[PDB]
Amino acid sequence: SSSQGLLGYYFSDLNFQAPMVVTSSTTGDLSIPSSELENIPSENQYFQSAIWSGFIKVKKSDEYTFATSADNHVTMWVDDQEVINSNKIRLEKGRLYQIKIQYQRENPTEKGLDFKLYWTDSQNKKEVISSDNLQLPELKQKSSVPDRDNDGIPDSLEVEGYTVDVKNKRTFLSPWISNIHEKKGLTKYKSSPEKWSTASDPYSDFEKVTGRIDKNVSPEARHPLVAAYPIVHVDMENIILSKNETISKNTSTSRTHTSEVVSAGFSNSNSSTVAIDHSLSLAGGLNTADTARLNANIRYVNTGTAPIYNVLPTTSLVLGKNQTLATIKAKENQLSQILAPNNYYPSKNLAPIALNAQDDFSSTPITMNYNQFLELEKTKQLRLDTDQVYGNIATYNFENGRVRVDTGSNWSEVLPQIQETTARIIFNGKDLNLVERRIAAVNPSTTKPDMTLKEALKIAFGFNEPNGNLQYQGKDITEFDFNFDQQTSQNIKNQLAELNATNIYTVLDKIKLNAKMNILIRDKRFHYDRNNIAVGADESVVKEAHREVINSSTEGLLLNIDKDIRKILSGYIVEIEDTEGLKEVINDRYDMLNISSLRQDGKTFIDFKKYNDKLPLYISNPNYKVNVYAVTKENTIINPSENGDTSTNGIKKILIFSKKGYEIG
Ligand SMILES: [Ca+2]
Ligand SMILES: [Ca+2]
Repeated sequence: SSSQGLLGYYFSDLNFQAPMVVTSSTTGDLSIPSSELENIPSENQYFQSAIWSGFIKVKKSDEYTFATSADNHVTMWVDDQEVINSNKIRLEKGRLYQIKIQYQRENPTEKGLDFKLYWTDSQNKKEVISSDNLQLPELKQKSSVPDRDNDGIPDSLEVEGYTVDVKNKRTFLSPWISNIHEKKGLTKYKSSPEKWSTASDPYSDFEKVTGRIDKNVSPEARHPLVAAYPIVHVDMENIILSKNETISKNTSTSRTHTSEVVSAGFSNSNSSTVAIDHSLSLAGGLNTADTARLNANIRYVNTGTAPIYNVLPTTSLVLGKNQTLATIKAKENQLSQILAPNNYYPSKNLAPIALNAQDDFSSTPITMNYNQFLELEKTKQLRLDTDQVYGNIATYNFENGRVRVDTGSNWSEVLPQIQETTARIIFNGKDLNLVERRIAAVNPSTTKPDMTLKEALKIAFGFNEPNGNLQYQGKDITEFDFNFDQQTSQNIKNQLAELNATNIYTVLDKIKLNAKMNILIRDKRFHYDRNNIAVGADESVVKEAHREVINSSTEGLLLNIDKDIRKILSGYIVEIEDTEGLKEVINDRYDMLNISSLRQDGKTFIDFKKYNDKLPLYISNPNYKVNVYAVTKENTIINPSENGDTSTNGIKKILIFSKKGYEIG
């Protein structure tokens, strides 16, 4: 508990107008050595005034006399009862007494401040007040030292710009100073002087930048304009079907975002889609009055910016458009760990959660009638709808200076405000998964910081401009498309008009965000479905992606393929073409295309043996060709056609390799 003591404001001017340093002292020693004033301009290092605030707490009732290093330039009050300008004052045990210390000094010939706070009890024991008796003011939001929102940062600094510099034992909040601060690698902040939390979340602007916050809040959300909140969906890893009173397959799940009509949506609901493996795992009985049972392994996923402690959200497992087959619930207050941002529950190094645990004989079975099982087979897809019922928030406590789960703070009270006051940006550049972030933005309809689209991209997703050109990890911003909801689209379209700009990438630094916008940014190389899941890529892109052939034989192809490309590929078709042009498909079945696998070295191996009776391809003549085709997710057939055809005939495939027997060797 290091944020113990009084909160001090140090001004360079004589009448509390130019805040230079805002920081806390641990004990009665309120001194700031010039040694730690490096980032402050030489002249402003001469503090002409200062104000301290907090509370005093005594373990045993008694009468005290307060004094300071310079009683002549000070005015202190205890409970608004003026003590210095100095008589004894009684303080009962178990009571917090508010302190306010004022200090003015016109003639600083010295830099920094040497100023201590003392007190003497009834016996004549005089000593600098200990950390044990001091505590910061309750800088929490108010019911319905210029600090309109009570977060602790002066209104002027929030509006003008400020930064924080961690000294050896303290963190100094200071106004932004370009020449000094920029080249020191410090971040310039600007927050609303009217909002305790500028992004409307449970942590204040001061708590965020000063580090008086949950260790699990994402680094980017420690910025007062970036919202810190959980975002959870369920990830099904595998499933097993059985006849009620066996089909065991791997599943791929993707968090989703539904577009309307082409145009991103307004939904702030969680949901994921599961695709069950359609390929043979082994090889290969139900009637109209049987029932099948479903079990599966799952993990909760937090892709947001704040953790969860005592309530996992509820989820509906859905078949088709709206046939709920189960309601998945976790036990409130019985979590075995927290669900951290950019993390899982349970953690990936631990076993996943079974819907019906081997343990639990009393778990509700997930049942399907005969028609349902047919529907599931027909689609081989499931949906997981999850509510936004998170629990209590681990908040910072000024009394003890520790972060703890607060039973009085609840996410449900927070989410609506965050959603109404910020701009949403969903970006998939990291690994093609949809990642959502919310940035504080003004309701067009004079307090909040203006926010440009470029800056949002920088503080929320970590984009940068090494030469003034915005990029996300070496990838130019033009490699990503911008999609908006209808309203936002017209808004942006209008902004362009006033700028006489016809292109967005050209004026990103000048497009301003407003609260309630919905912006979707996706990698341009891929095909997306209505859920915004990457389901394909142009033939040209795919062909190009298979150019790096490290090896080829009658046994298989070894290649280097982009991780994002491999994600949109469902399978490969192997074929031998004779000198006549006639073909022979080796793995001639819609469920036998699962011949690719990633190696430890990250190289892809396409296995010719798998579906060739574990024997290497037999190329009767070296003038014969081996063609290998790639099938993408969106073109994947998962059942026999409607007659009964199970061949690869009719499958939209992309030629990605073709060489003669002698070229392959
Ligand atoms: Ca403030
Ligand atoms: Ca504020």
